[PDB]
Amino acid sequence: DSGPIICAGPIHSNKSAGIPHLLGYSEKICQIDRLIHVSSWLRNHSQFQGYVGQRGGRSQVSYYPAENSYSRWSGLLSPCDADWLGMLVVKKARESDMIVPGPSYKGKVFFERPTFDGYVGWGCGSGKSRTESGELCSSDSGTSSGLLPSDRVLWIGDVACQLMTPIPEETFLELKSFSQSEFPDICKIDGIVFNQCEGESLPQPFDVAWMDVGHSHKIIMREHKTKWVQESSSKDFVCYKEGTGPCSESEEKACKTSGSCRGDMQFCKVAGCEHGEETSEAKCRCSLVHKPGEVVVSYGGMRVRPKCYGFSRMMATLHHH
Amino acid sequence: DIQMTQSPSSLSASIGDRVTITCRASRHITNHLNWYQHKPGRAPKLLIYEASNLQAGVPSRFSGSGSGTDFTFTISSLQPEDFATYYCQQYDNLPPAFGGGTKVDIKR
Amino acid sequence: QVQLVESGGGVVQPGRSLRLSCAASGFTFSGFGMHWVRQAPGKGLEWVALISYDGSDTYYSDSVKGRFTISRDNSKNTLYLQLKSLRPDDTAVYYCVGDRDYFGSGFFDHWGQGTLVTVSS
Ligand SMILES: *[C@@H]1O[C@H](CO)[C@@H](O[C@@H]2O[C@H](CO)[C@@H](O[C@@H]3O[C@H](CO)[C@@H](O)[C@H](O)[C@@H]3O)[C@H](O)[C@H]2NC(C)=O)[C@H](O)[C@H]1NC(C)=O
Ligand SMILES: *[C@@H]1O[C@H](CO)[C@@H](O[C@@H]2O[C@H](CO)[C@@H](O)[C@H](O)[C@H]2NC(C)=O)[C@H](O)[C@H]1NC(C)=O
Repeated sequence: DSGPIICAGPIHSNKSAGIPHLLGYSEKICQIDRLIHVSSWLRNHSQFQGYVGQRGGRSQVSYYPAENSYSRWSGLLSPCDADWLGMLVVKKARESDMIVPGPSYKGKVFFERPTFDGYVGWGCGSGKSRTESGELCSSDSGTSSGLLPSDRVLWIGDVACQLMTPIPEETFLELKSFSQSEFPDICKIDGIVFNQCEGESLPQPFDVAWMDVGHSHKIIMREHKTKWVQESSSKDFVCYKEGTGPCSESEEKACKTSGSCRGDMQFCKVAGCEHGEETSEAKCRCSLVHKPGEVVVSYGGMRVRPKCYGFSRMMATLHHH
Repeated sequence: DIQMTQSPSSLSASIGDRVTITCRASRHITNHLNWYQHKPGRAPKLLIYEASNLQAGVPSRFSGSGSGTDFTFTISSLQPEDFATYYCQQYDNLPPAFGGGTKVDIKR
Repeated sequence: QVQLVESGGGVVQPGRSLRLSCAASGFTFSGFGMHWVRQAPGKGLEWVALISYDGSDTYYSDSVKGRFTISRDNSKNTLYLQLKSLRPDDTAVYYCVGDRDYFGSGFFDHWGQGTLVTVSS
């Protein structure tokens, strides 16, 4: 089932322990592997004591739809994973943010949903968890230890985030109009005006493919195609010590910019390696992360490298004929 | 699966001395190790978790260190109550394992 | 505040079945994994079994696997260990143990006083 990128699932020994601010793209990935980022989100926003993801890690998180394709690739980054790396922000839920029906919000402490204008998260505090509907957090004595399993987390939709190639606004307007033409029925998506209607049905579930292009709102699609290109970058690689764990920034920088470390074939054909010296010792090894590559989508005659792309459930209001 | 080995089996030391028990794990368990004090009649008591952390309310003379396979449990200044048997326990693999132990006697 | 009151020990003969119970007070029992640790006469400690907060995850040592069954009623705040096919090796003092996380990961924080089980004919 998926598997960790670098670091196995955590076994946390104290719920009051702190969440350190590590600086390397490997230490960050390791914290992602162990759901340290989602636990931090809980501590800040929902005033929550402890860690979520004990012994499970990111790989044991629950998805909706549960048959989640991207999950099978450990390298593909969920909206929370991009949050921990700075690529985007998952906002704290407000009253207006509509909780979509269909997922199994029961016992969940955290769940995350891509919205039409961004990414939103709902949390529960200490000793509480979500009721069947997801509208309320209520006392849950099975959440009392503060060292909670990974299935308490719910990531909605088959989403995968990456480094975009920025697009000019003229391209965004082209792509925004084409989506409007393709979904003329829709009035609002997640409260954001999409078409001009003057008569709107009540909010309704909406399953749609979308893409984050780095502008105000996502662009939803019906007819699109995808292609998983392999484009080498530094973030294609994580560097690790086989027993110490993730390496430090200065070490990993020395690996990726100085050809001083070791690693698998693709890394050596990017940065540089060496062998025939290691007697017993220990030196950082760098390996390729497990993903098909960077995703490129074709839509409206144009071809874009998005920040995030996936098929999730948003809330849309339709026309009243 | 994982078979912990402690050394020495026994150790005699007088009050005020430094007592250094060592524990060894057949495989790498990172820092997933605990140390326990057991005295005759009374139940075991948990001193160190994560191989270096002090349990709440335990004197600062007790310590712990190590990571990987070789670990260490040290009493900086022995006290008369500190005479008991001590155990190390791994929790990296789901079957938890106690080492053999180490009895602490008093030099006379 | 956090106590564990064991009960059920006694004199049973080889091939008989005893039942042990561990009443937990002072903490939210349903949110913590529990253990059972035993110590035979003249020997060291030996972990026996563990149960998760839900009861959904159980784990046992090799020496007892298939004979001893660990269970918990989280509406009465008592932990159980069901002994079967008992043997002289099982002659020991049986301690129940409270852990720190949802599962019984192996942090033997708060113990009970213990109960003696003796197997001979
Ligand atoms: C929840 O709040 C914690 C803080 O209590 C957040 O962690 C903090 O994140 C900021 C932003 O990345 C860190 O600031 C950074 O400082 C370094 C130098 O130390 C600087 O180079 C960076 O540019 C940035 O300014 C801060 O250090 C860090 N603190 C800790 C203790 O982790 C955390 O990100 C919040 N949760 C989520 C999900 O974002
Ligand atoms: C869990 O972690 C907390 C924080 O590290 C521990 O509490 C601190 O422990 C030290 C040493 O006992 C004290 O000096 C501090 O005053 C404590 N801080 C607070 C805010 O309580 C706590 O003891 C740990 N718990 C366990 C089970 O070991």
